Amino acid sequence: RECISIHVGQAGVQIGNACWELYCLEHGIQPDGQMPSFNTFFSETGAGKHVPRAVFVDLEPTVIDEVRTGTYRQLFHPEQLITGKEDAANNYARGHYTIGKEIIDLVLDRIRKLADQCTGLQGFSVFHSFGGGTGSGFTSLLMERLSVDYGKKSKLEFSIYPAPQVSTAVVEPYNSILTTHTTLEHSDCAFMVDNEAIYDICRRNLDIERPTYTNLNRLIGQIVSSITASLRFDGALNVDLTEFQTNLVPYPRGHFPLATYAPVISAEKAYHEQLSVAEITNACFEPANQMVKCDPRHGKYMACCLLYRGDVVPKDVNAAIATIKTKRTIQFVDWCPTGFKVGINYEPPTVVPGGDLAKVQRAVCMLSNTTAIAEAWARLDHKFDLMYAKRAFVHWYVGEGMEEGEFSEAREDMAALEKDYEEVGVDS
Amino acid sequence: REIVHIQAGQCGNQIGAKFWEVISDEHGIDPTGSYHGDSDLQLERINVYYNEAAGNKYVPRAILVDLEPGTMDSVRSGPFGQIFRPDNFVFGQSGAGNNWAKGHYTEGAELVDSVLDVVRKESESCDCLQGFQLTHSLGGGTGSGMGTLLISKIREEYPDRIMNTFSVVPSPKVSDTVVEPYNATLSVHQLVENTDETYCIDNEALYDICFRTLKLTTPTYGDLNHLVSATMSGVTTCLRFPGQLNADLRKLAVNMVPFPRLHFFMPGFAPLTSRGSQQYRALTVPELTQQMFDAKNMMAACDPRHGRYLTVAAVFRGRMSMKEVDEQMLNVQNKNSSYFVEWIPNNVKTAVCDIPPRGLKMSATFIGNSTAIQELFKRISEQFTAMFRRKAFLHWYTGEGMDEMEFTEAESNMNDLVSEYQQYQD
Amino acid sequence: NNSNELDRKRSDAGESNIQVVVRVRGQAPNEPKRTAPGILTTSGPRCQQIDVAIEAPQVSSSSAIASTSNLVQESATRQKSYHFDQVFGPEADQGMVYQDVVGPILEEVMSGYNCTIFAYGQTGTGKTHTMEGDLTSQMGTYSSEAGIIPRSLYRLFHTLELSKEDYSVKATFIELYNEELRDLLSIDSSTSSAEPSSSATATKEPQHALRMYDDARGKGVVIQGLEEVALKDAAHGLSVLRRGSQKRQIAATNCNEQSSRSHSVFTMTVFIKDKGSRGEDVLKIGKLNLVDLAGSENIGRSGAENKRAREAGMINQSLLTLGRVINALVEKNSHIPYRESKLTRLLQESLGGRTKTCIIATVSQERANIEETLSTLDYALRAKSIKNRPELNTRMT
Ligand SMILES: CC(=O)O[C@H]1C(=O)[C@@]2(C)[C@H]([C@H](OC(=O)c3ccccc3)[C@]3(O)C[C@H](OC(=O)[C@H](O)[C@@H](NC(=O)c4ccccc4)c4ccccc4)C(C)=C1C3(C)C)[C@]1(OC(C)=O)CO[C@@H]1C[C@@H]2O
Ligand SMILES: Nc1nc2c(ncn2[C@@H]2O[C@H](COP(=O)(O)OP(=O)(O)OP(=O)(O)O)[C@@H](O)[C@H]2O)c(=O)[nH]1
Ligand SMILES: Nc1ncnc2c1ncn2[C@@H]1O[C@H](COP(=O)(O)OP(=O)(O)NP(=O)(O)O)[C@@H](O)[C@H]1O
Ligand SMILES: Nc1nc2c(ncn2[C@@H]2O[C@H](COP(=O)(O)OP(=O)(O)O)[C@@H](O)[C@H]2O)c(=O)[nH]1
Ligand SMILES: [Mg+2]
Ligand SMILES: [Mg+2]
Repeated sequence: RECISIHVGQAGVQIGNACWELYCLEHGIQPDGQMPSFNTFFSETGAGKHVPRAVFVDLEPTVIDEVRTGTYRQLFHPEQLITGKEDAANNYARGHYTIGKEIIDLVLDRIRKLADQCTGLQGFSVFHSFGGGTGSGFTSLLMERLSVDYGKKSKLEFSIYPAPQVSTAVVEPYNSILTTHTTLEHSDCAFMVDNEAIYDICRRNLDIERPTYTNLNRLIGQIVSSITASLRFDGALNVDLTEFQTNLVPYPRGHFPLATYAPVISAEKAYHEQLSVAEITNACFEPANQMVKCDPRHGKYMACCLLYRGDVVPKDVNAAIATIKTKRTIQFVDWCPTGFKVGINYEPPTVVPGGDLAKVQRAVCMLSNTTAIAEAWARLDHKFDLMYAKRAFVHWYVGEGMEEGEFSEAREDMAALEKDYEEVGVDS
Repeated sequence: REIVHIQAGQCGNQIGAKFWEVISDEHGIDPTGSYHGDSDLQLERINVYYNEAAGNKYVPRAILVDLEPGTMDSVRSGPFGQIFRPDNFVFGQSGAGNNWAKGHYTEGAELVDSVLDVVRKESESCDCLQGFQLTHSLGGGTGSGMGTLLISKIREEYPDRIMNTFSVVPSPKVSDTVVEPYNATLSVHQLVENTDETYCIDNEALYDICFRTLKLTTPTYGDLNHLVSATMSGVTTCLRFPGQLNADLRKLAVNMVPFPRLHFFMPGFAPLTSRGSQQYRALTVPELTQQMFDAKNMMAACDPRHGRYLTVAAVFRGRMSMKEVDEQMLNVQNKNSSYFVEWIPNNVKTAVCDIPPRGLKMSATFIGNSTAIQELFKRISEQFTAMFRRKAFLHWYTGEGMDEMEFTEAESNMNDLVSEYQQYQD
Repeated sequence: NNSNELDRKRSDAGESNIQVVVRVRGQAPNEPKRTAPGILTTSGPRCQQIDVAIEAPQVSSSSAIASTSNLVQESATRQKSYHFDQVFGPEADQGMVYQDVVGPILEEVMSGYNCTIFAYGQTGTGKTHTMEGDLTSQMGTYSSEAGIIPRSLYRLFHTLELSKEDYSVKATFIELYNEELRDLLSIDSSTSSAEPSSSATATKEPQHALRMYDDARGKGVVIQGLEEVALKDAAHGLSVLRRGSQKRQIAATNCNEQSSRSHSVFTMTVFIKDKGSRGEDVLKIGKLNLVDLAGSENIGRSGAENKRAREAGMINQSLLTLGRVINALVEKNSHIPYRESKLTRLLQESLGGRTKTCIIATVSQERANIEETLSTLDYALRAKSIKNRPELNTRMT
């Protein structure tokens, strides 16, 4: 009944710095391990000074030396503090094959140190990127090996997705095409998070034009604390991750949900507002709070899972269930009859010390499905197609053995995958 | 993880001499050998340039190559020369005549193994080799001759390391020699096929930059190079120091090089302003991106607005905010989309370091690649054709005896070199 | 009295462009042991036909909820029908590919036509076997039927002796190992494991003029310095070419241990002289640049080591820069960048140059190696529109 974290790449390591800070805030945990009364991400020492069940992967020495010399360094154990010699330097080819074969036998060894400790392991999550070569290559190697090692667990991926307008490196579409096709081959569930619409939340819900990668991920980190950390706790109708396998995803490969978070309240907006149930349920169906550049009106709704926080009465929700069914402009699918899975737990979300959001009595992490992402799938693909036409930036990965037959493979079957979102509302 | 430095030439030895003056200022460094910094990042990532033994000294990873005594004598006689140790100064007592056909060919050959062993003295003692930094000339012979012969050997020693060099483009405006279009054109024959990259810095713009855009009086070699020395140190900051978007030099080698022959680049410094203009200016993210578009702040004498940008690196220094950073970068992309290339959608690569250099609170480093950097080549190549018709002063090199089959081919190198920007220019 | 007699203009830049030959992997002591039992036969997906020279691979077409590669087929069809000039298979013998490709060219290059032969395909496929081959089971192998080297060397003492003219056999073997140039026809006394003297005078020797000599008389023609031609009066002296084949760098990989690691440019020069009936001596010089290539190693599939990594990548970089020539030739771009790879500077002579050449497509037969063949079918489909202009060679008085 436990769960593991994995931090791959410069993106995925920095995600957990706010996530585990919230997880220390889940139980009042100081940098020693002080907590009363819980084992999901936790092993326990003799002193009761609990340790995370996390995996640190850095081919640089750089990013972990921020962590294991800064704060919260005593909670992480040098069992977990697994760094490397040299980065792939945004190379999918070196992150997968060349530099990836160097530290992989140490990290898999730490799994047998820790997955042996798990009393009935539920699964794990993987934190990585789509653009960085550590977060793309090492993800492509490890997830295939974990399918060999644990083919009967949960393979979650909370994967940052690049904007088709705001990008930081050139080969970011050139990375994720080769990455995700082998990821669709193996992974259980993969998310997409775009900082494009997170900036839209920073300016229209947070109303602040000055973000850091902390506050761009504390928003993401507050989701994951509501995704899984509440599932050990008991509310009205508690859910676990096994109630999403054939349930959330009605097919073997449709496993790409869309996560929203409705109450995003700057601290002054506690008084031009009076929160209720039906307000934030309507706030879940804004195209301006999708957290990814997408518009659900042009797509459909195959599923909609309402995962709640705090003081929630279901009879009040049954109004808000029946509300948006009546207030729809959604073009609901033909194949799902009505299935809108209800998740109501007890705990309100927690206030980040030094954060931006306000103390709300209730919070929704809504997982939905659409073909609006199938457009936003193809938008980064059109960035990828023009580089292959000129055959630019091609000498870095052929020199580590990545063939052009992969690019007719990975792109065209990703383009074939985008055609399979269209196959939702065809036969009726 | 460690970066090796080589210096050559009457300029590049002094250009490098100004550079470690900056790096000593970077970390709180005594000339004698004691630590006087206070930042932990000065102390935590020592190993990128530095070497340690016993003796309470600062002992360099600096191998310095010359054939003149009095150049590096005056380096040693001046300050930041006693910051070296005399286990490094490998040189000869023979005038090269400022000739490419001697330092590459005859007189440098008497000094090859006395340098490459000292390379092996360092590279075998290095923990993790990552950088082979070279600083030299392309106008004289010690910089051009002795520079190219090392790259024929160190790449043979290390085929899988990073070969960067800071090669000074000659200026048609201000010079004293005559055979200046020989030291460049013949160095091109080796810098293309054996270096992973090189920069293209010309004094011809630098006389305009310090005088006009910085409001100074006389462009001095102590300050024309001081402008270069800050842009030298700005390259590998995210390698050295922590950043949100830590970009490797190999990442900089990946994303700025779509084709492995177009590895010619141009630096750019973002607060290029005078002294009195501080009280007439606030310093912002649009203020730093303002000089991305400026033609005069291009340190090579090239109009960026003539050609079109191939790739652009934005290397930032300071506590910034990304939505301000990314959108202002996006605003410039929306402003001058005609000055870019189409098949690269993300025309500008960002790179954010978390610490600005001291004295500044916001700083950045423009590193662009445009289709008008080829212009400085067409100055020297047509000169090189004019030197070939009369074969004027060929009686300094005919005794050396470098072939015409070399010299037709260095132009044939140059003809294929320039004209392929213009495939993808328009 | 008079009608119009309308006329049309011409283009003499050349229509004799290129030959594209597809001889693939096949008949071995080991390969039909495993391909035909268990998997479908000699062209399982591919459907070999030789007359129209068409071939069309597939995979199993099923309703995939994420549609895989090669699900482009229909109710009953063949797809990606890459027809070529002549496609050959396992039954193509050494004399058969001689009879169609090599032999009738070897009577056309006797008068001054020039050629360049190279192969292209996936690693471990038979690039070495097509070029080098092996001498057959004879008590005396009197230049027996083998790869394209000794069988043309059999023709070398045949048709230059059938001409009964003043000929001069000239052969120079140059390695291309990590884009360097190494002779193996040399004395190689520094190469072999020998003991230098106690007073060492030459422990290293840079001597060969290994630099390109651009003459710019025509365009594309390659000149190097200090080449060592081979003058043999019979086929017994061909064992020093076997010494070059012996000392050529090979690799022991998981994909293939018989795969050669490096590759070589081995030129031919049949310096044949005879006087014409006008009173004019005719320097008939044919050139047959017998260039073997190494394998496009899937380095993740072989699982190579660190010393094998920079070897396999630069082989892959050589084949990648080769493909950088192919798209530039067919789009007709102005400054085709030969100058990155020196092998492409060696391929200035026929890729965009003047004289003839051919391409060999030794590609794999396995079902897991079909999209690997597509990276070769990427450039084999592009291989046709390569502009050339052949010419003979003579001597003026
Ligand atoms: C009153 C005062 O202190 O003023 C500043 C200053 O205002 C200005 C004018 C400085 C000044 O620099 C110059 O005038 C200059 C001229 C030629 C070549 C190089 C510099 C300054 O010298 C430069 C210097 O800048 C730095 O210290 C940077 O960190 C810089 N460091 C050095 O160049 C340096 C070298 C040796 C010893 C001490 C400093 C740097 C920047 C990037 C990467 C590495 C280093 C400082 C504080 C100033 C003065 C003194 C006027 C400027 O330059 C730099 C490089 O910061 C010119 O454009 C900026 C704008 C600055 O505002
Ligand atoms: N939202 C968010 N995105 C990030 C963050 N850090 C990196 N990214 C994204 O990740 C991409 C690059 O991936 P990185 O994780 O930085 O690089 P990597 O995975 O370590 O692999 P390398 O490129 O070799 O360093 C960038 O384009 C960003 O879009 C972060 O802190 N927050
Ligand atoms: N068409 C064919 N006819 C006969 N034998 C073949 C044929 N194709 C493959 N073989 C056999 O398959 C073996 C394996 O091929 P091999 O030459 O070792 O690899 P490769 O493709 O040449 N690699 P490389 O040497 O790196 O270029 C050869 O030695 C032949 O014995
Ligand atoms: N910026 C700068 N350029 C210099 C300096 N000294 C020489 N140069 C330039 O260097 C070039 C000549 O090369 P040089 O290094 O002097 O000769 P070498 O020793 O034979 O390489 C010319 O373009 C000069 O303008 C100097 O101190 N500063
Ligand atoms: Mg990384
Ligand atoms: Mg073979």
